[PDB]
Amino acid sequence: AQLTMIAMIGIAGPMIIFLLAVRRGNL
Amino acid sequence: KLPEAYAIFDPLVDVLPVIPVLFLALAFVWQAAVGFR
Amino acid sequence: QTLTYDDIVGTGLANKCPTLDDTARGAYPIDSSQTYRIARLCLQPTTFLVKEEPKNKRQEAEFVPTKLVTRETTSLDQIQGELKVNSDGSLTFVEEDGIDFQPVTVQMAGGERIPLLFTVKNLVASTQPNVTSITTSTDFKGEFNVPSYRTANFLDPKGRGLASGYDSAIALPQAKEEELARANVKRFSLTKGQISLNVAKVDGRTGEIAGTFESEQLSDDDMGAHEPHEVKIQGVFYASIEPA
Amino acid sequence: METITYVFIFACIIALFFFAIFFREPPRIT
Amino acid sequence: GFAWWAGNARLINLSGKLLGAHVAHAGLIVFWAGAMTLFELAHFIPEKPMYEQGLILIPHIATLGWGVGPGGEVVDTFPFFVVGVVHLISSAVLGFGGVYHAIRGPETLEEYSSFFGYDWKDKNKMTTILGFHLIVLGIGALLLVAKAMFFGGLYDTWAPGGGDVRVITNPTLDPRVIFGYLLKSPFGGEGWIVSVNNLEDVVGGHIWIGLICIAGGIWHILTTPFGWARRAFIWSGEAYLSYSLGALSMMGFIATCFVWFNNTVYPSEFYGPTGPEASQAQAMTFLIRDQKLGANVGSAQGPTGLGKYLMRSPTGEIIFGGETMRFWDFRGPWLEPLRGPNGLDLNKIKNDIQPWQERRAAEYMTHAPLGSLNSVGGVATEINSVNFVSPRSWLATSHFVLAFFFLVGHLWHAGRARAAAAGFEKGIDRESEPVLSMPSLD
Amino acid sequence: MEVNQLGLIATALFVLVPSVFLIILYVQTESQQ
Amino acid sequence: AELTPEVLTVPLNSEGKTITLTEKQYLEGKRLFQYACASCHVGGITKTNPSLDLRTETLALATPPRDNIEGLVDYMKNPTTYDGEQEIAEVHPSLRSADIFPKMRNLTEKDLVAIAGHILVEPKILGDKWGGGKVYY
Amino acid sequence: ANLWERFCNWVTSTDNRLYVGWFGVIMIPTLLAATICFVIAFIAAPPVDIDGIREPVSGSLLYGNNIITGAVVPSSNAIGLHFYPIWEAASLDEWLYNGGPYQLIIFHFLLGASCYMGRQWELSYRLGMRPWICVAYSAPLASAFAVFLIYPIGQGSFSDGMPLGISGTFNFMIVFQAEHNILMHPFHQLGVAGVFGGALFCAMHGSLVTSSLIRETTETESANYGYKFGQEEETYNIVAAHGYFGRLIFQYASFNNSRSLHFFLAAWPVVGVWFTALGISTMAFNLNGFNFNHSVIDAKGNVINTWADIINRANLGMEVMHERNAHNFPLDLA
Amino acid sequence: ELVNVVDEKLGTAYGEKIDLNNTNIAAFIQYRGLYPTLAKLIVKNAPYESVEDVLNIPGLTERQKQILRENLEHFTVTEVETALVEGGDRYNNGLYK
Ligand code: CLA
Ligand code: CLA
Ligand code: CLA
Ligand code: CLA
Ligand code: HEC
Ligand SMILES: CC1=C(/C=C/C(C)=C/C=C/C(C)=C/C=C/C=C(C)/C=C/C=C(C)/C=C/C2=C(C)CCCC2(C)C)C(C)(C)CCC1
Ligand SMILES: CC1=C(/C=C/C(C)=C/C=C/C(C)=C/C=C/C=C(C)/C=C/C=C(C)/C=C/C2=C(C)CCCC2(C)C)C(C)(C)CCC1
Ligand SMILES: CC1=C(/C=C/C(C)=C/C=C/C(C)=C/C=C/C=C(C)/C=C/C=C(C)/C=C/C2=C(C)CCCC2(C)C)C(C)(C)CCC1
Ligand code: OEX
Ligand SMILES: [Cl-]
Ligand SMILES: [Cl-]
Repeated sequence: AQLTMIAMIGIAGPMIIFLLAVRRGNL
Repeated sequence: KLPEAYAIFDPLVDVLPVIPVLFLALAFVWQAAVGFR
Repeated sequence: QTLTYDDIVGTGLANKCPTLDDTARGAYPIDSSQTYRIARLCLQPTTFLVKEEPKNKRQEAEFVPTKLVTRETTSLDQIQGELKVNSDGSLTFVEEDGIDFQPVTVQMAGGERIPLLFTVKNLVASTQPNVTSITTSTDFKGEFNVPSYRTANFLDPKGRGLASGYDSAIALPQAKEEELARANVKRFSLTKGQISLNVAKVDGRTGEIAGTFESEQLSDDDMGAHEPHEVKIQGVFYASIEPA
Repeated sequence: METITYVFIFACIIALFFFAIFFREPPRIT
Repeated sequence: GFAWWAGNARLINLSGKLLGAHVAHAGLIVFWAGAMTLFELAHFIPEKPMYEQGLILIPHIATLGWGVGPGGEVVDTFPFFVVGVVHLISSAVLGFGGVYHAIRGPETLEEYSSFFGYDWKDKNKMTTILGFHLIVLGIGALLLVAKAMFFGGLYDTWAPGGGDVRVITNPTLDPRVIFGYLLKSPFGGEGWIVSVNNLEDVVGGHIWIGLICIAGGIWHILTTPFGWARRAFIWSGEAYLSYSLGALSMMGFIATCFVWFNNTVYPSEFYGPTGPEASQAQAMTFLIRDQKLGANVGSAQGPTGLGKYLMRSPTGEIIFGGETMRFWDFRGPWLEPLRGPNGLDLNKIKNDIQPWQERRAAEYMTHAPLGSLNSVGGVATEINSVNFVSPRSWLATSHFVLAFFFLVGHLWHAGRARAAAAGFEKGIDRESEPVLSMPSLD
Repeated sequence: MEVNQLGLIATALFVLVPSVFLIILYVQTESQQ
Repeated sequence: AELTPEVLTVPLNSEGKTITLTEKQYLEGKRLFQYACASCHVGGITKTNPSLDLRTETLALATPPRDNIEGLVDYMKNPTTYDGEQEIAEVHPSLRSADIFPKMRNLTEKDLVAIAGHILVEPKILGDKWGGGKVYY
Repeated sequence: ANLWERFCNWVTSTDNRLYVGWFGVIMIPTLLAATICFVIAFIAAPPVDIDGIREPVSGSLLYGNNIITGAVVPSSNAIGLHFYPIWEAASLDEWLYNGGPYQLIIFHFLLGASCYMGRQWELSYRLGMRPWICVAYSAPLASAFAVFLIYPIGQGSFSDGMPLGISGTFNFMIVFQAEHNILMHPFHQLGVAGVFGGALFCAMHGSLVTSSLIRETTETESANYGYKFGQEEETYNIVAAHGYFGRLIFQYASFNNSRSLHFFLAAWPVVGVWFTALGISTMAFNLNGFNFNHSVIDAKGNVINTWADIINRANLGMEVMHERNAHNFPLDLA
Repeated sequence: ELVNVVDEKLGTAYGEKIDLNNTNIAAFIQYRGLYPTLAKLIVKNAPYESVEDVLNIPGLTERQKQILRENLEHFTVTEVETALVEGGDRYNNGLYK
C-alpha cells in the first residue's frame, strides 16, 4: 500500500529522535 | 512505467519524492524534543 | 542575389516593393494569341495627401500633406490577376486576389487623425489601344472598390453596430432619439476609387515592370457617422508578368 | 473650465508639498 | 547569540559542521532528482505526449538525446530509469558524508588540516575555493559539449523531418555570434540570450564558458583580490552568501523567461507549446480551416479594417492577425516553411500547407499553456473535463517565485552583512547615537 | 464637454471655505507666540 | 434523478435497433473521451472547428449518419467530412491514423463502443449544455 | 580635498535635507523624467491605439477626460514587448499614437522606484541603523513590477499592463478576473488577508497605544502635547495595554514584548503583499485561480451549480465583452 | 431613410431560408450532404438570379445535383448585401459558439 510504505518511512524520522532522547544522546 | 523486474516497488516510488519534505518536518520534531534551544 | 527572412526582419524592407535597376528600359512584347497574368503586383505608397475644407464660396480646397502615424504597414503586395488582350489592342488587368488593402491613419495639421482603407480591391485597370508592347511610356488607368473601413460586426465604444450591437444609446434611456439617428444607425459605404500606374522601367528578359502610381479614394466615414475626406496617394509599384 | 480646475488643484497640492518639506515646523529635541 | 529560528547562523564559524550541512543538503537535491525521475517514469505512458503528463525531469533528459527518436517519439525508457537510479543511489553517499561531518566529524576543520580549513576573512583562501569550483563548473559545461559532439548528440527540434537526435559537428566558435547574444536587447524580437535558436550556438557557448570558467578558476587560485576589490566588498561569510543569493535570483528570472519563450532547448514536442506558439497556432488553424472552405485569406478584411487572417507588423512583415499580432516574433519548426523574405508567404500559404502542419497547429492550439491551479486546462471560464497544466507554466511560475524570494534573501543578508561588518546589526548604541551628533536638518 | 456649470462654484467653495478656516486659525496661533 | 437504463439506451444503427449501456460502460466511455477526445471536444463542441459539434441532431444530419453506435464507431476508425465526401484520417484521430495519433493505439473495439455510447447519452442528461458552448456553462 | 572625493562626500552627506546617495544619482533623473512625461501626458496626450486595432482610446483631460477617467494609455498591441523609445518613431506624432509615453514612464519609474528601495538601505547604513526597511518596501515594489512588467512579459504585450489611470486600473482588474479568476487564487486571498489584516492591526495598535497614554495634559489641550520629541521615557503604559487586550481575548493572545509586536506589525502585511505580488506574477504565466466549474453533479449527471458557477457566469460576461473588436478567433489565449 | 440594412434583410426570405447570395457558409450544415463540398461551391459561384441557377454550377456530379434538387426548397436568393458579403464574412462572420 502507498499509505503503508509512507508510514514506515514517516516513522523512521521521529524514531531516530526517540531512541536518542531515551538514551540521553547528543540532541 | 518502471521495468517489470522493479514493478514490485511502484507504491514505494509513488512516495519517494515526498521524502525531502520530511527532513524539514523532522527538524521541527528535533527542536520540540530539545525544547527550541 | 536575394535576401532571407532573417536578413529583412526589423529593417522595414518588408514594407518596400522590389525595385528595378535604372538600366531596365526595355520593352515586353505582347502576343495577342498567348494569355498573360500578373503574378505579383506590389504598391508601396510614399505620400498621403488630404483635401481640406475651405468654408467660403468658390475657393475650392487644396491637397495638403499629412504625417503617417501607423508605421510601415502600408504596402499592398502579392496581388495577382488576369492580364487580358482586348479586340482593340488594349490590355486590361483584372485583380483576382492578393493583400489588396491596408488600413492607414495619417494626421493633418491641427491634430486630426484621418483613417482610410488604402486599397485596390477589385481593381480593373486598362491601357491604351494598340499596345503590343509594354514600354517605359505605358500607362494603366483603372478604378477599384473601396469598402467600408470597418466591417459589419465592428462595435462602437457604446456597443452599437451594424451586424451586431445595440441599436440605441442605452446610456440615455429617455433621450430624444431623432438627434442620435446618424450615430445609432450604422451603414456600410462602398465607394469607387481611381488609379493611374505609369510604367517607367521594364526588364524585357524577366517580365518585370516598375513605375509610379497615383490613386484617389475616400477616407473612413465611421459607418456613416461623419463625412469622408478626399484622399490622394502617391507611390511606386512593381509587377511581374507571366505567360499564363 | 473643468480641465483648468483639475490642473489648478493638482498644482496647489504640489506647492503644498514644497512648503511642508522645506518650511515645516522643525522637530527640536525636548 | 542566535535563537532556534536563526539556528543555522550558529554554523558560520563552525567549518566542519557547516560542511556537513552543505553536503547533506546536496544529497537532498540529488535524492529529489533521483526520486522524481523514478516517479515520473513509474507514471509515464508513451502513447501520450509528455506535456499531457506532468513531466519536467524526463523532458530535460530527452532533450539531451536519451530515450527519444525522430519527432520526439519515446523509443527506450531505460536511460530514464538509469538517470534516476544513479542519482538516487548517489544521494545516500552524499547523505552519509553529510551527516558524518554535521554530527560526528571534527566540528571545525582548521585545526585538523590547513587545506580544508578556512576563515571567511582570508581573501586568498576564499578565492582559491572559488577557483576550484569554477574549474568544476567549466568541466560541467564541457560535459554538455562532449555529449553533443562525441556521445550521441542532442535533440534538435529544428532538424528537418520533424525533429531528431543529431550530433553537433560544427559548434559556433565565432565570438561575434556567441557574445553577440549577450549584447542583444532583452526586448521584443531580440530576447537577449533567450533567442538562441540552434544547437550549434548552444554548444559553442558552452565551449566558451567552459574555457572561460577554467581560465578564471585558474586565475583565482593564483591571485589575491586587488585593492579596489578589497575596498569595494564586505569580506564575511554572510556577505558571500548574499552575493550568491543575488546571482541565483538573477539566474532564476532568466530561467523563467527561458522556459516561457524558448522552444529550442525546451523543445515544444516535450514541454508543450509556448504561449506565443499556441496563439500563433490558433490563427494558423482557422486560416487553414477557412481557406479550405474557399476564403481568400490574404484579401479578407476583418472588422477593424485590419486583415482577419494576415496583416503587417510595424516593420512590414506579413504576420498573423487578430490579437496574436503581438506574437509575430515567434519562430517554430512547423511555421518557418511558410516564411518568405517578407514574412508569411501567401503563395506557400495557399499551396504548401502540409497535413502534419495542420495537425501540429491544432495540437498546439488545444494545449496552450493556460490552466487552473487544480489543473483544469484552458481559459479560466472553461468547464471541468481536461486535466492539464503546461510544464512551461509550472516551470515559469515556480522559478519566478524562487527568484523573487532569493532577491529578498539577497537584500536581507546584504543589508545585515553591511551592518554587522560596521557594528550596528544589533541596534543603536544609546550612548553613541550617530544622529544625536549630527547637526539638525533645519 | 457638457458638464454641470455649477460644478465649478461647487468646487471653488469646497476648496475655499474650509481652507480659509484653517488659514485663519493658524495665523492667529502664530501671533499668540 | 438517476442514470436509469432508459437514459442509457441509445440507437445501435440506422435500422432502429438499440442497445442499453451499463453504467460501467458509460463511465468508462466518459474517461476514454477525456483521454482521447476532450482536448478538442470538451462539452460536445469542437474547439478547432466550432461549426461542427457532437449534438445528436448534428450527427443525424451527417452523411453516413453518426447518431448511432455503428456510425460513431466507424467514424473513429475512418472519419469523413460531414457530407461523407472525403476521408480525414490524416488530421483527425482514428484507428486508421494511430501512427500519427498515438493515443488511439491502445483502444480496443469495446473502448470505441464506450466512447460512442457516452457521446450519445450525454445530451440526454445535459441537453442544451452538451455542444452549446460557453453560453450554457 | 580631491575634486572627486568632494563630490562623493556631498553625494553621501547625511547633512543634505533630502539624502541623495549613489542610488539617488539614478533615482532623481529617472523619477523626474517619468513624472514630467506623466503630468504632460495626463493633461494633453492624444488618443492611443492600445489594442493595435486602430481604435484609439482617449486618456487625457484635454481630449474629454476627467480625473477619474483619465489615463496614460498602454502602448499598442502591435508593438508587443518591443522597445519603443522616441528615436524609434518617424515622428513624435507617431510615437504618441502608438502609446510611447507609457513605455517611457513605466521604465523610468521602475528604475527610479528600484533605486528608491536601494536609497533606503543606503541611508540606513550612513545613519547607523538596521537595514531592513527596504525589505518592507520590496512588497509594494514587487507589486508594481507585477502589473507593469511581469504580467506584460508573460502575456506578450505592454498593452495588457495596468493603465496609469483610475478607471484604467479598474479595467485592468476586471479583465484580469475574467482571464485568470484571480478571486479564486489563494495568493490573492492571502493579499486580501495581508491588507485587511494590516488595516485591522493598524487600528488595533493605534487604539491600544492611544488607550494607554499616560496623563500628561489637561482636558483643554491635545494629549499629543504630552509627548516631546526625543524624550527617553515611553509615553504609554504597555503593561496597562497588555492587561486590557489579554482580558479582551485571553492573556497569551496579547503581546507584552514591544519588539515582537512591532515585528509582527511589519511581517503580516509585508508577507501577504509579497504573495499577492507573486499571484499577479504567476498568473502572468497562466497558472490561474481554482476552477470548480461543473464540479458538482447529481446521480444522473446534471450539473448542480455552486457559487463558483455563478462567478463563472460573471467572468463570462467580462470575457465576451472586453476588447470587443480585437478577437477574430474563438479563444483568447493571451 | 437611415435604416440598418441587416435588420431590414431579416424581414426577407433571408430571414427564413438559406440565401444563396448572402448567408454565411455554416448555415449549409443544417441539411444533409451540403457541407463542406457543395457549400464551398455555392458560395464561390454566387451571385445567382434564381435558386435554380445553382444546378448549372460547372462540375456537379449527378449525385450533387440530386442533393441540390432535394434541397432547392430550403434555398432562396435576394439582392447581394454588401454588409454581409464584404470582409470574407460569408466564410467567417466572427460567430463561433
Ligand atoms: C537542509 C536542512 C538543514 C540542515 C542540513 C541543517 C544542519 C544542521 N543544523 Mg540546522 N535547522 C534547519 C535545517 C537544517 N539544518 C531548520 C529548518 C531549522 C529550524 C527548525 C534548523 C535549526 C537549527 C538549530 C536550532 C541548530 C541547527 C544546527 C545544525 C547543525 C548541527 C545539528 C546537530 O547537532 O543536531 C543533532 C541532531 C540529532 C542528533 C538528531 C538526528 C539528526 C540526523 C542527522 C537525522 C538524519 C536522518 C537520515 C534519514 C539519516 C540517513 C543516514 C544515511 C545517509 C547513512 C547541522 C549542521 C545546530 C547548530 O548550529 O549547532 C551549532 C543548532 O543549534 N539547526
Ligand atoms: C565537498 C565535499 C566534501 C569535503 C570538502 C570533504 C572534506 C573532508 N572530509 Mg568528507 N566526505 C564527503 C564530502 C566532503 N568531504 C563525502 C561525500 C563523504 C562520504 C562519501 C565524506 C566522508 C568523510 C569521512 C568518513 C571522513 C572525511 C574526512 C574529511 C577531511 C579529510 C579529507 C581527506 O583526507 O581525504 C583526501 C581526499 C580523498 C581521499 C579523496 C579521494 C578522491 C575522491 C574520492 C574522488 C573525487 C570525487 C568526484 C570529484 C565527484 C564524485 C563522483 C560523482 C559525480 C559520481 C576533509 C575535511 C575525514 C575527517 O574529518 O577526519 C576525521 C574522515 O574521516 N570525509
Ligand atoms: C553561465 C552561462 C550559461 C548559460 C547562458 C547556459 C545556458 C543554457 N544551458 Mg548551460 N551550463 C553552464 C552555464 C550556462 N548555461 C555551466 C557552467 C554548466 C555546467 C554546470 C552547464 C551545463 C549545462 C547542461 C548539462 C545543460 C545546459 C543547458 C543549457 C540551456 C538550457 C538551460 C537554461 O535555460 O539555463 C539558462 C541559463 C542560466 C539561468 C544561466 C545564466 C547565467 C548568467 C547569464 C550570468 C550570471 C553571472 C553570475 C552572477 C556570476 C557573476 C560573477 C561576477 C564576478 C561578475 C541554456 C541554453 C541544457 C542544454 O543546453 O540542453 C541542450 C542542458 O541540458 N547547460
Ligand atoms: C562565480 C564566478 C565568479 C566570481 C564570483 C568572481 C569573483 C571575483 N572576481 Mg573573478 N572571474 C571569473 C568568475 C568569477 N569571479 C571568471 C570565470 C573569470 C575569467 C574571465 C574571472 C576573471 C576575473 C578577473 C580578471 C578579475 C576578477 C576579479 C574578481 C573579484 C572582483 C569581482 C568584481 O569586482 O566584480 C564586480 C564587477 C564589476 C565592478 C564590473 C563588471 C562589469 C560587467 C561586465 C557589467 C555587466 C552588467 C550587466 C547588468 C550584466 C549583463 C551581462 C552583460 C555582459 C551584457 C572577485 C573576487 C578581479 C580581482 O580582484 O582579481 C584578482 C579581477 O581583476 N575575476
Ligand atoms: C476522440 C477519439 C474523438 C472523437 C470520438 C471525435 N473526435 Fe473529433 N473533430 C475535430 C475536427 C476539426 C472535426 C471536424 C472534421 C471535419 O468535418 O472537417 C471533428 C469532428 C468530429 C466528429 C463529427 C461531428 C459531426 O457533427 O459530424 C466526431 C463524431 C468526432 N470528431 C469525434 C477535431 C478533433 C480533435 C482536435 C485535434 C481531436 C483530438 C478530436 N476531434 C477527437 C475526437
Ligand atoms: C530512498 C529509500 C530509502 C530512504 C529513506 C529515508 C531517507 C527516509 C527518511 C525519512 C525521514 C527523514 C522521515 C522523517 C519524517 C518526519 C516526520 C514524521 C515529521 C513530522 C512532524 C510533525 C508531525 C510536526 C509536528 C510539530 C512539532 C513536532 C513541533 C512544532 C509544531 C508541529 C505541530 C509542527 C529507504 C531506506 C527507505 C529504502 C528505500 C529507498
Ligand atoms: C544534518 C541534519 C539534518 C539533515 C539531514 C540530511 C538532509 C540528511 C541527508 C540524508 C540523505 C540525503 C539520505 C539519503 C538516503 C538515500 C538512500 C538510503 C537511498 C537508498 C536507495 C535504495 C535502497 C535504492 C533502491 C532501489 C533501486 C536500486 C532500484 C529502484 C528501486 C529502488 C528505489 C528500491 C536535519 C535537518 C534533519 C537535522 C539536523 C542535522
Ligand atoms: C553558454 C551559452 C551561451 C553563452 C554564454 C556566455 C558566453 C555567457 C556570458 C555571461 C557573462 C560574461 C556574464 C557577465 C555578468 C556579470 C555580472 C553579473 C556583473 C556583476 C556586477 C555587479 C554585481 C557589480 C556590483 C558592484 C558595483 C556595480 C559597484 C561596486 C560595488 C559592486 C561590486 C557591488 C550562449 C548565450 C551563446 C548560448 C547558450 C549557451
Ligand atoms: O489585450 Mn488586453 O486582453 Ca489579455 O486576452 Mn487577449 O489579450 Mn486582450 O484579449 Mn483578453
Ligand atoms: Cl476592455
Ligand atoms: Cl484573435
